[PDB]
Amino acid sequence: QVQLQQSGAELMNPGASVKISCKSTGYKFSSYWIEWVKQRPGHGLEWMGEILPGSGSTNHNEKFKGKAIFTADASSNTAYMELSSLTSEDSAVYYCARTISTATDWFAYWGQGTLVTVSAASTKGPSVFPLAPSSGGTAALGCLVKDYFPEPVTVSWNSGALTSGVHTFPAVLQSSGLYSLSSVVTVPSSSLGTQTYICNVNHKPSNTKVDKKVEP
Amino acid sequence: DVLMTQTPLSLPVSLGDQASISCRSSQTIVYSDGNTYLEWYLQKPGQSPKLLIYKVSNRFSGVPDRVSGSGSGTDFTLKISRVEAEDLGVYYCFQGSHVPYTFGGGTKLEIKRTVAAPSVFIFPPSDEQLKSGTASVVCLLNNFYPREAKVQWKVDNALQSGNSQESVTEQDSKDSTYSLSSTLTLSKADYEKHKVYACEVTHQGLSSPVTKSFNRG
Amino acid sequence: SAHHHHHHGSNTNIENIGDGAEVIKRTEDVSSKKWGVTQNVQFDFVKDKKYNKDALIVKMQGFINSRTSFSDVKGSGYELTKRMIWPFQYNIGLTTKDPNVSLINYLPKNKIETTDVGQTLGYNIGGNFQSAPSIGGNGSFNYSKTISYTQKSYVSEVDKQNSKSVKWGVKANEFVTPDGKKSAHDRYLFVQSPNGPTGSAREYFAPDNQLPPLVQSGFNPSFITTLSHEKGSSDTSEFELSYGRNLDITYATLFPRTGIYAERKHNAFVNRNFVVRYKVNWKTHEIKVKGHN
Amino acid sequence: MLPAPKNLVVSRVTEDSARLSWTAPDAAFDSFHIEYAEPWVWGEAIVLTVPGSERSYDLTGLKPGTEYVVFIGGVKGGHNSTPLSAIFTTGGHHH
Repeated sequence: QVQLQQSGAELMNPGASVKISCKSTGYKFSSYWIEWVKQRPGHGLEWMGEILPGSGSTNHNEKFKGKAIFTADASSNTAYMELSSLTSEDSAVYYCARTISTATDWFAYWGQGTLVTVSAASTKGPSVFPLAPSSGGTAALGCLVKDYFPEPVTVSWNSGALTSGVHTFPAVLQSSGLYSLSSVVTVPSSSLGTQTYICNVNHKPSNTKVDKKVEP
Repeated sequence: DVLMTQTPLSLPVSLGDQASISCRSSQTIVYSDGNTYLEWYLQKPGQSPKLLIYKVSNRFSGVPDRVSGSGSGTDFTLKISRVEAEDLGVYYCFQGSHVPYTFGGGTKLEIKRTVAAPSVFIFPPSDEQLKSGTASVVCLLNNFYPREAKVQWKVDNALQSGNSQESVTEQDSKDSTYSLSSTLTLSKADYEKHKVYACEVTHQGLSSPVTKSFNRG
Repeated sequence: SAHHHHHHGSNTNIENIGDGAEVIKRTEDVSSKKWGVTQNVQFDFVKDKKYNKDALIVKMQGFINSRTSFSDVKGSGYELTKRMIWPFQYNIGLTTKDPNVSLINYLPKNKIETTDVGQTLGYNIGGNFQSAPSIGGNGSFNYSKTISYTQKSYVSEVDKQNSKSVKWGVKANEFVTPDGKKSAHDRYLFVQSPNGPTGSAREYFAPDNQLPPLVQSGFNPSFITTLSHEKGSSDTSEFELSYGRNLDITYATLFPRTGIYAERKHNAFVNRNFVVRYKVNWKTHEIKVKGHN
Repeated sequence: MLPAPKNLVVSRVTEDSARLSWTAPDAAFDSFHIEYAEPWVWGEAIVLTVPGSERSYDLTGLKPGTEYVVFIGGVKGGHNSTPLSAIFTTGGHHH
């Protein structure tokens, strides 16, 4: 029910194309522009273009004039963007944003973001291995998500019941072309023999849902 | 298609100080209707950009009082009264009065915490991982400041290089501390060939490089 | 690529009428308690690559209060003289002073004297405007706009028109009285015996059910006129829209046992207009109000 | 009805004052009835009676920047003429 709800993750081979969605609730588009923003992992925020849906009249930046196609469907409540000749440059996260001016107050909505990965070698499920704790007044424990492709993976502990002290590290790209990350959590040492800790790994591209128990 | 030059690129600021970000346009941002459509966005790590101030000065719904934006013509400034650990991230200035729209170069805001010492741990590879044929040793550096810290692997007093990848989390929004995770990846055969596995951490917050190790078995 | 102008968060509504042509629809609402006038004007722009001239379709509607009043004539001796003031003619006009702008059509084009009025303006790609005196026909044009207003007992006719201005007038015509028809110039129009020497000023004149809507309530205008602009040249131009009325007086002096005398003061209050000055931005396709009286 | 005067002119309009003036025969009217109000707000009008020998009157105490209507009818022994009309607006900014 979120205003601008974008598509899920995506993996497309180079040279091809991909079209991602931006399912938009909110009273009436076909009167309000909806724009698209691209963010390289190198902290760069770049404005792509927009489209007035009810008219189809597009309005884009010259950088993406040959790389992005904007459409929108008034029958449902969705706007689309298509990317031609996918290279490694276009691997980024793409947000759609709507904004409403009115007279009293002012609205600005954004989407969660869609990850686009441009590669060749094939979705692979992750492998989860526990890291048993050893220490001091505090004991450390975590899970190891090794060998998976592509990004991302969502990791929660105790189905979200444990949040304080958790640190999920960003994935690093190994030499084999597969990602690998670690997620640890600092808990008191006296809670090792009484409380159970389980990490919830979820890789939506491969439909993998692993629940591993961490124990000394 | 105007240029937006942000300044500075990196702006450190302690817990309680005042931070100001300047952003200058290559053309007067004033639209024909009379309003200057300048905006400031905050993107905390792992989240979508969030709007702070629209039309140079007007604050957005839910924006704290510490925030205030000013400027005129082409030069503009965003100021934060009492910077807090929850305000860190990247700040972008955006112009919405002339198509095509453009963003700023981004401004990274980091905190200046009272220097801390890294809490070092080490985890042997799980036996389930050994059944696949690969052994992985993890060295954890939890909660430390600043971000600079060197980690070196030693297998039987033999320096390792080209077989370890480290990952660092973003600066936490409470204690303003980072976390490091070094992952040493060997094979099953090479792991059984040795006994001493150590990871040495050299940080300015430690009197001497502290070493945490374990023996296989 | 970047050629559809606006500001961040604008509410830009466009109708794509096919090919490389579209219609940008804008509206403005101005009221005035001094003059009793509301201008509900629609500004439909015509973007067309096959057309070498900018086009703006102005549909002027709203409401103009009749300003009708029944009063006593204060003073000694005038205790039996009552005064009615009613609108004789409504005024709608659109004038401009930009040399690069010229009017290309206007509806109604010719004087029409029926109770109801319904006419249509159509547009085909290429700068082709033609107007049909009905709202009949089905999909001959890419975009069509109609006018609709009732003018019971009145007559709509053009008073002034040229390349920079157009002015209408809804003058009074013929009324239905209980004793036949009466013309708009009959000095004894709307007057009647008040049934004694104590009745109200209101009783010296016809009831509300014998008065047409344009005399009791007012007039709901509905006029269209299109202006063309040479591409390039001027970026901005101004024009003024006048909504008004002309008021007549009808005194009814009562004499006992004899009769009721009447006389009309025609065109006592003229040009009772509410003028609003608008400005067009042919680059951003936007309207803004500069001022009013 | 008896015949009425003519040439009703409004002169010397200030922010709060104005002068009326009219033409009537040398000895045709006993008194004049001046009636004036804010446009189409009856019940806010007031009537003034000047001797039928005067040909002008100065209105005083007017709201600045406001439009006003005028009605003047000559009288000569009960039977009276027909009011002459005038409209003017005082100076200033109405608010």
